[PDB]
Amino acid sequence: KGAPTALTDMRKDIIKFSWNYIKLDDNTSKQAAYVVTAYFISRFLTTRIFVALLRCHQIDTRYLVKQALELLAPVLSERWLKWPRRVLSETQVANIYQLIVKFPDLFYPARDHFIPNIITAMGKLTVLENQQLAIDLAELILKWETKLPFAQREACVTFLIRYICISELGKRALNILYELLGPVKLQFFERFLLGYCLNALEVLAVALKTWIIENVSYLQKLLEKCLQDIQEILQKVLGIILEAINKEDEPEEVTNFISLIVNIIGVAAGVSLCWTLSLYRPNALDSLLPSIMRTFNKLCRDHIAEFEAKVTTNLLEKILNLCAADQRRVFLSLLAQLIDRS
Amino acid sequence: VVQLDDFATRLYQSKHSVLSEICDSLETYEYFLKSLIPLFIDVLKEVPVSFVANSPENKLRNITLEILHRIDALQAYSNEIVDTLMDLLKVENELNGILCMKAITTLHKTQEKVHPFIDIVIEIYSNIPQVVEEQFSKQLAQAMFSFKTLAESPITMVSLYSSYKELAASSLGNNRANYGEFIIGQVKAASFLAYLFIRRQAQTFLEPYQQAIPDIIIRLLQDCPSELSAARKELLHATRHILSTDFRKMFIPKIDLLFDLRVLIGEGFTAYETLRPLAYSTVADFIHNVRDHLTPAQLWKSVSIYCKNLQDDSLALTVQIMSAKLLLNLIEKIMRSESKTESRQLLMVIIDAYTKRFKMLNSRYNGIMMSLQEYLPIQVSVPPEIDLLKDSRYLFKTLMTFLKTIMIGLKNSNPPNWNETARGFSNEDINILKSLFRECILALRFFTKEEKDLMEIFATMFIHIDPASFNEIVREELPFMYKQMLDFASLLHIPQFFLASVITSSSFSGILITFLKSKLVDLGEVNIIKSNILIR
Repeated sequence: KGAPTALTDMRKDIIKFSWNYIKLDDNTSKQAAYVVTAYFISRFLTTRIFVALLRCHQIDTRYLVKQALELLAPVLSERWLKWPRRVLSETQVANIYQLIVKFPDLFYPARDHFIPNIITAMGKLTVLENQQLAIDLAELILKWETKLPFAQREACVTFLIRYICISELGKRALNILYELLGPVKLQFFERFLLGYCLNALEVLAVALKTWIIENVSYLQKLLEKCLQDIQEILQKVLGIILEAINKEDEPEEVTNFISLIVNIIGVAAGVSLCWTLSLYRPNALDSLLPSIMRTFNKLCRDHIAEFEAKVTTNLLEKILNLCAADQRRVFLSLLAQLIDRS
Repeated sequence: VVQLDDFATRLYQSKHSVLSEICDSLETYEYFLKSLIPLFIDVLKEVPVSFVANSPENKLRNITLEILHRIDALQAYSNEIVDTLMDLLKVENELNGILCMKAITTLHKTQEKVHPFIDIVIEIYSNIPQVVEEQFSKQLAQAMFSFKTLAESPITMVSLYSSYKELAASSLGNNRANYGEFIIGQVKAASFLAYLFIRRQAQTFLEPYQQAIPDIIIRLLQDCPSELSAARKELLHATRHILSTDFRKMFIPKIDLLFDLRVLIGEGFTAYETLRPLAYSTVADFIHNVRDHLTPAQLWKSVSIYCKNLQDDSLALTVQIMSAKLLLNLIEKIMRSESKTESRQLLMVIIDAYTKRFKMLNSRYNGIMMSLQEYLPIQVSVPPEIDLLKDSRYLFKTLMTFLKTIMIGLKNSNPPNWNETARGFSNEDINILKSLFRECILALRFFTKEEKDLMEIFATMFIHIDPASFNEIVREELPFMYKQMLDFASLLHIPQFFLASVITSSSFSGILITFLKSKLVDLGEVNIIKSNILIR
């Protein structure tokens, strides 16, 4: 690694030292001659090394074998991949193969038909610390989609959505799932806790990247069975609901049902729902009349002192004061009481 | 379906035509399964024996394993699996019996054939003694796991102890590659002894007619060849489970005599790496759990080898704190022995062994403010990702907790108000107290109630120790403590507690006021932080 210009006659019998130490008997100093021969091949007959590096090994040389392949692969294409394909006919011995079709994939997109079968084996491996390797294999399926570019690709996204439904890294996988959908799902949302809200979060993400109006009528039945994390999911749901309202009578019923949910809150999630409702809809003053009575009891509890809820209620009172401009006398009196408070 | 249309047309050449079509159909229902089961009976009829060939008989096992890899369905399969496992079973036949036992494990996962397979395993274990005399066995390893799995899956009440008598009558006695292949059969016996280990300590008892049960283990840690590292890992986990139940632990103070449980069992460098934090933890809790039958030759051999892991910065971190906690809970046998001064000369080795761990903690502090081994090319394991600042605070917090309980046990080990506060210290023994005061002061540089809690633990260790020999420790380390007290004002709490309403107030205040009269001339000339500390 440091002195390739030392000599060349000593380079002739490196193999007389290194390949002699292949025939040892342990499992660590046998492997350590596979790595020191991978630095020498990667400078300037090389078939027998990398056909045995990916062979059936125990879980002892996990970090040991992987460093011997990553330093070998950029000279391998210089000197084809049937031997990686031949070991797929014979699990735990796949992850050594998977990590070399993970990093240097500039040439890997040649026969990707086995990569689709490996993507089918990726979901079989998804069913643990290898889940991070499976998410890396899930990112490899997005990478192979970025390397190759069928109907199995939509089926692979269905297993990836089920992998997200089985659950950080999944948020990055859901962002990768959003990019893959842009490049049965409503029935999967109807079939499915917090991951089902995340499945509802990905359903609105797939809806973004008319027909959305009739789907909102089905989603109104979905939102009726649903209405913190539920408030965060409804915040993404109201952004999908108001996007179709930005461009009929079904939208008035969904606004009235959420106003009934705002009446059911009168707890803080309805104020969070009303802030999202007033974010892109002009007329909400009818629900704001009982909400001002609820915010007056909320300001009385806030003045007696849930700091995030009181700040949101103050933001709700900030939104209600812009909308009110006939309880302006009682609202200004509580505002002066809040101004006189600590 | 389409798999039957491609296979009936394809019904060395046609075996490759059938196996590639079956592997593609497996990559792609019950009618094709029963049709392939009829084709499997014709495939297993021709050449059922092997004689390890490079011919289509191995490819016949490849298509048979392809039928095993895909999935009277179970009745005709188990009859065919028992028929293939009937011929060429108790000899070196092939690896097809491993695929047959795996198919039998898949069939049993979903009853009379299991009793016949256990009878076939018992006779093969009986014929294993004649095969061992022939070389004076890989199917025995596969039959050991499959039988246990089937028993766990269904019922095992009376036939389990019936095969255990065959397992009690198993192998117990004993070219270089053929001897290693015979040792590979002996390596199969260690995996077979894991089935003897799992039955003997899981839930209930068994046929207890066995007294050489430790003799079949302490022998097998010695003659196990160190090539296969995982063979010794499960053999260490065999003894890790047996030494957890109480009725089997009492058998060990026999002819082992706690003497063959040292580290001449971790032979190879491939086992020297990671099998040592396992080979140390099984003997640390076992020594703590017994605490009896210990001649003081053993008590010295256990207190020596388990502080040469504490001062070893090549093992780990969490196995250094495990090796410290052992010497803490071992004090109840060392202190409660006779007062021959062996209760004191053993406790000062441990206080030395904690002194030489606080010393290595202080070498790496300026390095935080040979530590570069990550630039080495051939990395031999997963590199550690833990930081240095949090765990060094965690090690010092734990080792100061263990240290106070040992120094309370120093209060009772006094030589002939004796044995209460006064004790005789030799000059070879007061020199290791001066390096405990010096390193505990210096290891508070890793800094506030958290560090002020350790200053209570540090000072209270030094209150109850012989105030004729406390006027000597604090006198030599007062010019050293004043130097650390300039850059750290938190260390001012230490002399504040040493005179706070205790038995040292009448002597420490006279030592301190002799010190500050010397620095009285050097008060008008120093800068602020030295003059602030001096009037404090």
